[PDB]
Amino acid sequence: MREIVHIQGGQCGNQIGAKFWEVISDEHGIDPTGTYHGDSDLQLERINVYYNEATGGRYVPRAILMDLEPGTMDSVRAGPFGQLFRPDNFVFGQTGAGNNWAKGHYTEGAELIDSVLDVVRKEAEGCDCLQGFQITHSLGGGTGSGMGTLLISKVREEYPDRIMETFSVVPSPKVSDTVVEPYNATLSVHQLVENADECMVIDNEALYDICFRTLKLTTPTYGDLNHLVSAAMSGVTCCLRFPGQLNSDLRKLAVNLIPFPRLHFFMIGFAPLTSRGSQQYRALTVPELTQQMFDAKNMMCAADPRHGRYLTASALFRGRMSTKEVDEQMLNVQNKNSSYFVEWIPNNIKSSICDIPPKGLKMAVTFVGNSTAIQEMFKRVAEQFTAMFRRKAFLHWYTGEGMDEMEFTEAESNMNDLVSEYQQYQDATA
Amino acid sequence: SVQPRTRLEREAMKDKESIEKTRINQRVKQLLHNPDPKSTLFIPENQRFDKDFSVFDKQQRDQRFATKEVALEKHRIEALERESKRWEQMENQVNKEQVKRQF
Amino acid sequence: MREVISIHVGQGGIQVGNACWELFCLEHGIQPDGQMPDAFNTFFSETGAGKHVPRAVFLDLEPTVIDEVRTGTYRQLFHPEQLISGKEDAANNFARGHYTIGKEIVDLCLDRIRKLADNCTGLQGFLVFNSVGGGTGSGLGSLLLERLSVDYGKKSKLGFTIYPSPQVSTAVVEPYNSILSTHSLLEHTDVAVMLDNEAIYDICRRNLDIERPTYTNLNRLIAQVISSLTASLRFDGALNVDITEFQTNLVPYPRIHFMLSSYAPIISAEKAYHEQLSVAEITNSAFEPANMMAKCDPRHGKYMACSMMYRGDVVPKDVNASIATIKTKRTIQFVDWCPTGFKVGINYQPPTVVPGGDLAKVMRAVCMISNSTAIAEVFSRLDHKFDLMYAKRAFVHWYVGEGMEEGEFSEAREDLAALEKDYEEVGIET
Amino acid sequence: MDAPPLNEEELNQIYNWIDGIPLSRPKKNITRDFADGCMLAEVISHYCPKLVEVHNYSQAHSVTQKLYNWNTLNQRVLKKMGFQISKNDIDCIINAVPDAVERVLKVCQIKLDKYLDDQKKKKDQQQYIENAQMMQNGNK
Ligand SMILES: Nc1nc2c(ncn2[C@@H]2O[C@H](COP(=O)(O)OP(=O)(O)OP(=O)(O)O)[C@@H](O)[C@H]2O)c(=O)[nH]1
Ligand SMILES: Nc1nc2c(ncn2[C@@H]2O[C@H](COP(=O)(O)OP(=O)(O)O)[C@@H](O)[C@H]2O)c(=O)[nH]1
Ligand SMILES: [Mg+2]
Repeated sequence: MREIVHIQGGQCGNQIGAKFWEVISDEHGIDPTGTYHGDSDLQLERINVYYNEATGGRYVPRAILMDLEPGTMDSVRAGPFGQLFRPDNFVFGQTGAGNNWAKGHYTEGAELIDSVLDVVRKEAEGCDCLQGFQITHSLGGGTGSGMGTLLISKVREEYPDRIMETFSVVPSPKVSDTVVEPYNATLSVHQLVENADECMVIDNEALYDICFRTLKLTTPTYGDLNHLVSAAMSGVTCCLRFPGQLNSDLRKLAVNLIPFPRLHFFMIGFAPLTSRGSQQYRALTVPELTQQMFDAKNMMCAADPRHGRYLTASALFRGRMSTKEVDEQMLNVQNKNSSYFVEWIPNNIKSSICDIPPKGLKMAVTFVGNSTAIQEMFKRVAEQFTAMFRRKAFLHWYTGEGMDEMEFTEAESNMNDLVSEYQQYQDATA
Repeated sequence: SVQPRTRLEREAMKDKESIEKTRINQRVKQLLHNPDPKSTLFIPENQRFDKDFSVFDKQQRDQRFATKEVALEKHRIEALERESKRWEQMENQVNKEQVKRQF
Repeated sequence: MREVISIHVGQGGIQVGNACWELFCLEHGIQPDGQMPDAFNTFFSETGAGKHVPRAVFLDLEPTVIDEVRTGTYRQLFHPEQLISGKEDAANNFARGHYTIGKEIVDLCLDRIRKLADNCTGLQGFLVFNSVGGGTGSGLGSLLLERLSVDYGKKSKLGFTIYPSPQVSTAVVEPYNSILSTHSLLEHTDVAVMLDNEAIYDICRRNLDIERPTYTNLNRLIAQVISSLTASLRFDGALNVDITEFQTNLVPYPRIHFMLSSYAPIISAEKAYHEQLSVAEITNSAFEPANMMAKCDPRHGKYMACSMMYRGDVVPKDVNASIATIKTKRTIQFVDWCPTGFKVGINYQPPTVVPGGDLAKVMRAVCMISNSTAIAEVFSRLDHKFDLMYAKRAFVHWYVGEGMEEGEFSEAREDLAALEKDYEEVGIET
Repeated sequence: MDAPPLNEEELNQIYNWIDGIPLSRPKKNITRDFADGCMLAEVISHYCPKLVEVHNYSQAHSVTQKLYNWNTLNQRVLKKMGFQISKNDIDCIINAVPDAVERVLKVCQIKLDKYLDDQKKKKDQQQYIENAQMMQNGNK
């Protein structure tokens, strides 16, 4: 019951899913052949959340994979746990977008999306009670940031009451791999605010910083960043698949973390994270988890959370632990940092406990906090956008496929209005 | 109780320079899911599913109390041992005085 | 020929119902399978040959807790189709569980209530348990109380609500639905007992000497209080008290029926037997402000009426000799228009111990239910918390979009202001 | 409340005013004897017995209980007299900082006299209205 379907688009989203599904399968004891080989009874009670049942007793994820080029899905199939995905759900084009948002949203993405919407509708109509959808995509690419966001609007138009999740990677100015990143980032943020019920920003720069400083491993690769993102993704829905002292589905988090409908851009972090050589030194206790949870360097975004004030915060503890300690520590982390918490909403931290810890760990915490410090990312994105747009650089590529500069002006104005009205509440006082 | 043996046992000291001699003689990371067996963090996969802080805490609490109880009996016994020696020594002193007088 | 029906709604309600139903089964000698290997009739019913069925119903929209109940050791006890379960949780939204999804479930619950009531011949009244700071709990409790008040009329209903702590909180939006539910049950419930978690945490820490308590330890104390309250209906006693003999002794006026409880003694077996536990010392401990079961200071207000239950080998003359001592003390003062304020009950059955629990076995115990003027502080602080966020209309869109009108928030505020004015008007001397 | 330091004449007036009040305990050191807030509650109760429940203020040596007594007095009593003590001034009083209590006593004296005058005017006005209504009902 109350299950969700997985939809991913683009190369970055496909690579994120290729590790997210591996993590989920390892958590539930599903072999790469789809056969259950788990140890505990609880591993099968709520498997309908992510997995479907077919004849022969094997399980198949309800994931939908879409891209405008076939290479990435032809590569993910040969990887481990690549056989679980149903071949029918693979939809792809023969041309690609070339990191051009217009091509992936107006000319090419519009004709292809009917086929993927057909299978999306097939998956949603069938399921017992829908909880919602979760979306993984990147804002630094053309086909992803175009087709995914248009699909968001199409899904929202047909299921207005369901919940919608988006895990979005925004292009940081530090590690830049594409010159046309500001254009399709700014165009995508315009559409994303209007339809997504929840959005979670993730930055490659913050992932590299975490890998270099906390884990202290010499050579980070995309596999480590994907693993961290996958652990963070799994931590959110853990209590929906396992029993606990205070169950809290996604809708309950939506109620408690979004004060106003347009303020739904969160930054997350996962604890504990320790190096291989120091994993024996540390002792896992609730104070040790909560001190690392609120650490500024532990956030999955380069945004500095002590440059603003938290509107609200959430924590999803895992493992068996006493609730009194959790509540007193949450109170203590809020009394010692009163300057960084907005004062006109008292008791702005939500907590939840799940009795099933991750495989290999005795305690774990997932942190989701809505803070005013996120304005800095939109500020720098808009700064680069307005630095590049004033000369109409690279504009002809977009304008040759039916798009105009008016949609750029409206997007810039709406993004600046969002930036302004997000900080409006930072200076608000009672 | 500071203590030394007889003169013969030390046998190093009659104008020793051995001590001087000794100085001359010297001239996609996967560590999250794979914490070390030694570490506190590692909970066995088989035991991953006991879900009750209640029962577990009660057994743990009982054990934490018991160590303190044995420790208390032992430290008190040490206290008793210094005092016993002093009581014995005073009694011994009287016996000894008595012994020399009889000699 | 005397019966009572207990209603459990929400996660907290079900988790305290489990706690009370181990205790009752243990106290009446019934095995977890429901089979005995004439006092049971108050809580149970005979099936003709063999097992006993509790006169209780479990309600929740979120299926996890009920599924946990239906697989534990008590799977054989409860009737299979009185554990009403939903599919979609209200997610801490009060408007959801009062207007959207609770209405489709409330009819089945009312049918079950009728089917249980037709069996009873001497129905004393109803008991209801619900944690107030949640969507489904508060909303469904309000709706059930409103339906029962008109279906049955003058039958007595008792509410063991758990209000949020002064500063410790698990959610961020619980003041809104707490205020709305207080509005709903102000004019619909005959008795309401205060049960916030912080006071019971302090009790456990100070007396039971547990530094890491969980919810089960709290629920066991609540279950003991319930058993002490209802012992007089199913055991022989020198001075009996019935449920219907409350509004004539503790409720001076129809509006004022919120009172706070206390229990004594609370002590562990490691140091219980070193002291004699006389009746005087336990009745002194029960009146200590630090042993209140709700985090309120009785020294800040007058007393109106005290109803306090004994059980064990206590003799009435020793009770009178201790009531005199309390009347003597200068730190406890009663209201002017109440010369005598004590109602005393004496029962012979000593409290029963649950194996593996915290409390030890004792021959004397005291449970007090006291109505005092100092309770207005919790209303004032909840009102202050509510006003801070209602000034900017925060989180209101999550309620307006679930069918509730805009003006519904204001009238709850007006009723709380009226209640606070009434409490001040009553406490002044003539 | 940034009140100027009191001169010696004003200090003597405050001490003579406080000595004119039959308090439950003999005064030896005003700065220490008022640090628990109990004596200020008694001082206000002498003039306004319905305004102050003196039994809510227990004698206190601990900072926590002194702070509870002062916060309770400030919110329930002083606020009704149309003034409040700042947290910093409460912290100075509980620590027996010189001149801290004397400044608060001066402000309390002035606010008490004003409060008593305003209560008298309300009674005189209410008595006038009641007398005027009785004269209209005698004609009916
Ligand atoms: N005393 C006690 N309080 C509890 C317990 N569980 C939850 N609560 C309280 O309940 C409040 C929230 O309501 P819940 O009972 O957890 O959830 P609910 O009533 O089912 O409402 P939903 O969130 O819509 O499911 C929290 O603030 C807790 O303080 C418990 O086991 N014992
Ligand atoms: N975490 C992670 N990020 C990736 C990976 N591959 C690419 N990216 C990011 O995705 C961005 C490029 O997106 P792109 O591949 O053009 O998306 P597309 O246009 O939808 O195919 C780069 O800035 C990378 O930082 C990966 O394997 N893991
Ligand atoms: Mg719930």
